[PDB]
Amino acid sequence: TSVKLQAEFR
Amino acid sequence: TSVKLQAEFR
Amino acid sequence: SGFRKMAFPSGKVEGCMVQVTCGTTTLNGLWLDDVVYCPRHVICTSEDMLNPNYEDLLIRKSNHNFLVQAGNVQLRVIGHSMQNCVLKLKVDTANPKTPKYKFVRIQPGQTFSVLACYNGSPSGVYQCAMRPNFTIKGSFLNGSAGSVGFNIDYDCVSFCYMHHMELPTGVHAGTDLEGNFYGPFVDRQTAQAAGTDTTITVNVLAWLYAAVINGDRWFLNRFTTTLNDFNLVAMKYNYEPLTQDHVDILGPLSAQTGIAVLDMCASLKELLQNGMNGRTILGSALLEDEFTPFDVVRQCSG
Amino acid sequence: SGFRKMAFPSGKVEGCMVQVTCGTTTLNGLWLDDVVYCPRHVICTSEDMLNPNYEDLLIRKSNHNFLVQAGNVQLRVIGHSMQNCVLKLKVDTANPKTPKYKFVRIQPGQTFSVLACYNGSPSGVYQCAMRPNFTIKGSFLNGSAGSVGFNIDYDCVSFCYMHHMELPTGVHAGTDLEGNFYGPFVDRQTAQAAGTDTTITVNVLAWLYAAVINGDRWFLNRFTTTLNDFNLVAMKYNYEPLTQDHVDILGPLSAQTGIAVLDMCASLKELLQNGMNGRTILGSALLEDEFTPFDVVRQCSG
Repeated sequence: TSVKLQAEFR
Repeated sequence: TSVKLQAEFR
Repeated sequence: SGFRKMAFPSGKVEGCMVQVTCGTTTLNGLWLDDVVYCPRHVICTSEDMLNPNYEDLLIRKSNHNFLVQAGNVQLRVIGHSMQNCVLKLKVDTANPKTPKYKFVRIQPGQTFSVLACYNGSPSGVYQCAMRPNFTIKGSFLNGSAGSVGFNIDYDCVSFCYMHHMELPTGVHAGTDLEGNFYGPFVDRQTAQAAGTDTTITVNVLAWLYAAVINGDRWFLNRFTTTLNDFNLVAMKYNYEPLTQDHVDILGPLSAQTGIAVLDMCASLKELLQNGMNGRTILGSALLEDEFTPFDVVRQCSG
Repeated sequence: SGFRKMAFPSGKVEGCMVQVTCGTTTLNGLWLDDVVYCPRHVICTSEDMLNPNYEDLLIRKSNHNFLVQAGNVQLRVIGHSMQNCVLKLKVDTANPKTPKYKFVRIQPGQTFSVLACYNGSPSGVYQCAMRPNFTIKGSFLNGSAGSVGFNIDYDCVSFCYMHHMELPTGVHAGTDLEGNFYGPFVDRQTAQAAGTDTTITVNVLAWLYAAVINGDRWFLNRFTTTLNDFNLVAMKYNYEPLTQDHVDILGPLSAQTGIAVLDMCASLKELLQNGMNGRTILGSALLEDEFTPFDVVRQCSG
């Protein structure tokens, strides 16, 4: 439902 | 109505 | 002959991709001379995602907080600065693989080839167009932020796009190489929907020009129309207006084919009204707006 | 999310593209180690093209009759020999940008990236498939002979195609890197016609899996079908029969979606007999068969 920033988090 | 060889001729 | 969706050879850009890691967040950077460019949301943790204070999040960072990696070699960061939504990181080593390049900002309807990477390693390349709502329809998974979209003229790579995020609709958004986003977007994880999408009218004419060169002829119309009358019907089906510049840019193809641009408009009017009647154009049952007049000329004329 | 026609980064292949000129005929050459491969009709004049004997034409040419140019470097040829439809030119300088390569021969239904070149300079990349009738549907103009098709495993370039000619229908024919043509074709501008083309069934199925991973699901159904009953009706709509190996390689695509292979085969059975009824799959109004099961894992999974 929301925007996804497409770096690699974790 | 035939094939064409596709190197550059003169 | 034939017509294909075709990208630029990504060789000169393949030598410019690096890995960037602040903390445990990882993405890609663009290594040009002694500068690395990348999105600013690399300084964000998994938590600061709703409303992140990139200014307040960057003051706490120092040079040794950015692990920039070019293959199996890490580049010492000696300076960092933020500029709009991108971060520029100065490095002690200038890239030996830097080609001639410009930082351009493209208009809606112009094309560019995206080289999608993950962890600084190029994965593939495809061509995309800037939709009227200033998004693109690419293919990005996590770790794609930092990928660049570019056009190559001569031996110069005009960098024009850098990827950043994905909308709920699934389309892709980002910035130019100076951080200014393409459209009304922000680098926050909020519910965002772009503008209403229209059809790139000039490209559809350009794509129908490639079809006549390639043998397709059944959609042609003998009788002409006007720029005033076509734009009247153009917006009826959600098409961008046709300017006189659009006509001018199609000049090369109006010459190769012998069909006036306004004659091609009447054919587009008939196609819009009736459809294709289960027939195919260039192998497509839908009118394609993703090929600029330049993509058509470059692939058709010798 | 996102699924696109996507070619390998062509940089490793661009570093092998040279220009070859014999007499007045110019095409492309592939420079690997100290040997240059190129289509043999570079030794043909504009006259001896209908019914030429290349072994006759070859004895008439010696080493200094071939002019190889790699950028600003010209490679002195030291030897020449002929293997089927390609000429192997030994040069005094092994290519320093040589990647690790294998010469492979793909079978119908497999894909590869095409690097179109003119005067030895690459111009654009795109993705093609070896159609069942042993042709590809590329975009090739005059002087594009010698362009190569390839695949990159990771750091290894598998060259599997080399452009030669275009048929009257507008599709293209070529050889592997051992001069062996794909199809019943020969390198003579004569009345040659390709066999009737069929649809690569497993590539449509894999492409329907790529839609499921993206959220698209409407084409699916509750029915089941057998392999023999499916291939029967697949034959009915000019679709290739699905062998056991093809079902096997569709496995990892079935596993991640749970939709069994034969059950998605039942989805295809319903789409063949009814149609799409004005809807689009991944933005396409007709089934696409140029995306292998591999090409989908390379982009959607992971």
